[PDB]
Amino acid sequence: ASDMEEKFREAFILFSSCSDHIEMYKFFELMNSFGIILTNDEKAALPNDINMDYWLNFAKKHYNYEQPFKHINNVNEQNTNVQIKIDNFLGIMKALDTRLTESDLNILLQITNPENKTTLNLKTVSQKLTESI
Amino acid sequence: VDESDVRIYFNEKSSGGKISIDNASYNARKLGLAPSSIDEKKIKELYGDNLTYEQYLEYLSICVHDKDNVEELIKMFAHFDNNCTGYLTKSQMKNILTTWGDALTDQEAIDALNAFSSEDNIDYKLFCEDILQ
Amino acid sequence: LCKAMYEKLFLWIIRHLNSRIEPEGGFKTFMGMLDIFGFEVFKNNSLEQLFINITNEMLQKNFVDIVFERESKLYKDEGISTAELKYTSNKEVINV
Amino acid sequence: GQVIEKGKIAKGSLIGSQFLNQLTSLMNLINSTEPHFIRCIKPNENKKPLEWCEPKILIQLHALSILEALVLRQLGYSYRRTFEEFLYQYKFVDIAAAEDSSVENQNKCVNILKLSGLSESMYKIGKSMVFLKQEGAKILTKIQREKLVEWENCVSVIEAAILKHKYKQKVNKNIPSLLRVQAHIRKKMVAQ
Amino acid sequence: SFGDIGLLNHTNIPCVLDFLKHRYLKNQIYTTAVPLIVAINPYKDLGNTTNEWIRRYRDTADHTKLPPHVFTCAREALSNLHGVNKSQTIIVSGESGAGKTEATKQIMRYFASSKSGNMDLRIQTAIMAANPVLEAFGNAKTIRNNNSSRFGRFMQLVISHEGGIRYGSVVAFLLEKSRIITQDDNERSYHIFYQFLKGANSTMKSKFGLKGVTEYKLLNPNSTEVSGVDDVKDFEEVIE
Ligand SMILES: Nc1ncnc2c1ncn2[C@@H]1O[C@H](COP(=O)(O)OP(=O)(O)O)[C@@H](O)[C@H]1O
Ligand code: VO4
Ligand SMILES: [Mg+2]
Repeated sequence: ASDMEEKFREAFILFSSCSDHIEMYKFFELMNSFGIILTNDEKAALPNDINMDYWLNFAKKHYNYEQPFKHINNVNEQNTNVQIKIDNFLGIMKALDTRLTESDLNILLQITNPENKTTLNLKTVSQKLTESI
Repeated sequence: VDESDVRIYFNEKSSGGKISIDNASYNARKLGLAPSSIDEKKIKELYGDNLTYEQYLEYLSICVHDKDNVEELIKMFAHFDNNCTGYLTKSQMKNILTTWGDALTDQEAIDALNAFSSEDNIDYKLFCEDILQ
Repeated sequence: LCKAMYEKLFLWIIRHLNSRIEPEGGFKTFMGMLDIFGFEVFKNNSLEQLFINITNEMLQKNFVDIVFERESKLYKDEGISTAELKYTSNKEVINV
Repeated sequence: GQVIEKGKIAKGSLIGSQFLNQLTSLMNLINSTEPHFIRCIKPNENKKPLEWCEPKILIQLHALSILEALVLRQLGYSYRRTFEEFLYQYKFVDIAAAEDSSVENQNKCVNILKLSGLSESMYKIGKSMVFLKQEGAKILTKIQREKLVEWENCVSVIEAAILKHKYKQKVNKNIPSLLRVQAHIRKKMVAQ
Repeated sequence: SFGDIGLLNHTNIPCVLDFLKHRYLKNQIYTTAVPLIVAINPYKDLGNTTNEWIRRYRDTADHTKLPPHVFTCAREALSNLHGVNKSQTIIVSGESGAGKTEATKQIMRYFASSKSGNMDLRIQTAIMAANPVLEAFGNAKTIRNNNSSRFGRFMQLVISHEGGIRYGSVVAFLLEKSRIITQDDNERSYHIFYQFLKGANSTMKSKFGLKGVTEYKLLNPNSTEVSGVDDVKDFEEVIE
């Protein structure tokens, strides 16, 4: 799995279920899975049929190698600095219309805060997730 | 198991009496045994890189894998058969075998796929059945 | 018999629709929409026309209440504006 | 589930009585929500485009209380809601002072409003509610709509980084079963 | 130059009539008077209702730059439904033929449009296909309006924060029972009766033994035709 090239591959296979062509919405899942974000202007600026080849080029063309999960840290220098209580933080999650179920969010908690602390901050979620890849 | 073949296959690829794990796999695959990286890493922690005939026999016993069958080996292929036909394309099958574990190379996988059947659409069950013989 | 067969059939299609489109465990935060029959005056008006014009007057009574009567009391109770809202209500015609 | 009734018609079976009670129930259902009004005007009876008939329109200007809705300018405040409904809508502006244990809800509002640059003129914090001027509410929703976007992608990034881990963990279980396919293929390559 | 009626210096009866006169005739029917919104019936499609406009109000950031419309309201209603998590209600008010039923459809079409294409539109399919059936079965031609609603329609809809209807509940009340049996002159019965006795296939014309639109006692034989209405083409759309 060495560098990113072989790690982007493993991902495409999964999100398409080893399909030559991936689903449009599943490609949006796939880009999110590497800390890549787009505007409606760039979102419309995407092909009809999406293959593996394009994805690899796209990943190189996008994915910030310095900070992969910058969009987690982008929530200014007060919210990222302050700790959010486990339950109150999940309130924000469910409110922002999350797709993750009870188990999925528990899985996430088991990855983010594995010491089972009374509270959790954002700069920590990103740091764990960069070591997750 | 053939006692005559074991002694013959050892002497054929031995160096200064001892044998390298790499030769011991080739010799196991000559008998009809399938040693994997898990079988290799177990024998390596014990007697280093080079092993004598006695240490070599205890290696061939791990290569046996009696619990092996079609239903046991298809588990990864079945995880990717969402259409529920019992069939995967040669393209689909090749990527599975290249990405994870004892990562076979593209042409190692491609040739092994054609050696089974000329057809693109391959039944993973009949395939395991064939390669296990 | 013809009246009841048509009305129950029209409402059976509504039930068949609601059987497939309704959420299990009801609604939590839903979006209401109200399309009624608007004020209609002909040369000859009957009970049909009476029930329609009643609906319109009802929708108005609740409009005037929410938009004016309630807002006037809200601003006053919060301690913002003691000022009165001047408006015409159907209070009398709705009661008759 | 229709009541098979025989003899004299009951008060609950009478069309008008059955109509008013259905209407009555519907109105309360609407009173419990936050209504929005669309006031449609029919300009002429001839059913013709670009044809203005001042009488017919004027009656409708009264009957929909369009001219009467003008006195609502006197109020001067566009946004008006309790501390709770406000603080849930505008928590993203600064979750920090938003979920403060020491600071009270009346004062949390003040902080997040002043955080968004607003001055004591654009708002007037009432008895149980927070009021904002049309000018004031524009500022707050502009800042909130930049921050909603910040967390909208922030969540969607976490969403998939776990959805990825889902497919990953469900694949790791099949991996030893696959290693055996890969060891039996090498075995077959030795024979040929 | 401006959308809100309350921005005039003199807000007297004629001054408001003229402000609305010049807006309607220059084909700008929607005029605010916050919280109220005035929609004058243009009687011709201005194209301001099409998908292009839906997408505008949907994906446009500043609400200030956008002109008054049924979609301005549809977005601000959905902005509170998810913003504060409070149930909201839309109310189309006006006389017979003011544009209530049509405006409902436009605001329904707005909620039908989703930003991200990853939704189960199977539920949203039946929801939208119900309306041309509800107008065939519940709406009839009158002297006031040719698509006059003889029934009261009420909906409850769970809409996504990006768009698209997840679930719904169409609750119809008070159907004009008399319209089925007797109809006045130049006034027509429920559209579906005329639609079925014009657009039915040769198989249903023999199995049910269907006769001409004039041959029925429950149907006004002289009012049978409606201007600009093809009950055959409407029936095709009704069946699907
Ligand atoms: N925005 C509009 N553009 C064009 N015609 C319209 C518009 N709104 C309404 N109409 C016309 O008015 C007629 C009646 O509208 P409708 O919504 O059914 O009113 P109501 O609920 O009062 O019966 C429609 O059939 C249509 O021809
Ligand atoms: O307003 V209506 O014409 O639907 O009665
Ligand atoms: Mg109508």
